[PDB]
Amino acid sequence: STVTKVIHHELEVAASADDIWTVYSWPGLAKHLPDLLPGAFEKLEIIGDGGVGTILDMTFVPGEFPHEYKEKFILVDNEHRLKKVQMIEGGYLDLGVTYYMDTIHVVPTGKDSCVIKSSTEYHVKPEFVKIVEPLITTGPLAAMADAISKLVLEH
Ligand SMILES: COc1ccc(CCNCCc2ccc(O)c(O)c2)cc1
Repeated sequence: STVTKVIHHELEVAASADDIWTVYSWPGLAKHLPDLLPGAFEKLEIIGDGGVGTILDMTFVPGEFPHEYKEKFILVDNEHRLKKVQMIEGGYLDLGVTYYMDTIHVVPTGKDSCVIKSSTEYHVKPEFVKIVEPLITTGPLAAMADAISKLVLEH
């Protein structure tokens, strides 16, 4: 057995869903993640063209937990503006977690408005629930949402 946990974040953004989705689905996004989020990375290696199936090997500078993990783009759905990115090696998988999936859904609210609905689902062995609970937060998805919003809006 494992236990399933799901955590959620929303950001309202004063830009269209189309504009926001342009950035989340840009095939160059992975390779530019260090520009988008400066000072995070020690190393970033990308296998793939940025579309579905791309693997990102991410190593973070000392003092960051986790230190390294591999991520894979599982879904990049233009019709529903839905992105799924799986932690496939390392990271929380070395802390009793057997499944880790980030979902990002860009939902239109108005002509020039949308909500970025980010969530994390993980499956954890029961004896590890207490250990991973404070470590797995929406922090990284909220950081990405904040930075994408700012990149679209700010002049
Ligand atoms: C420094 O920036 C980071 C951004 C996000 C994370 C969490 C893992 N990423 C989950 C969603 C995601 C990851 C990579 C992508 O290229 C992407 O488009 C979407 C880590 C670091």
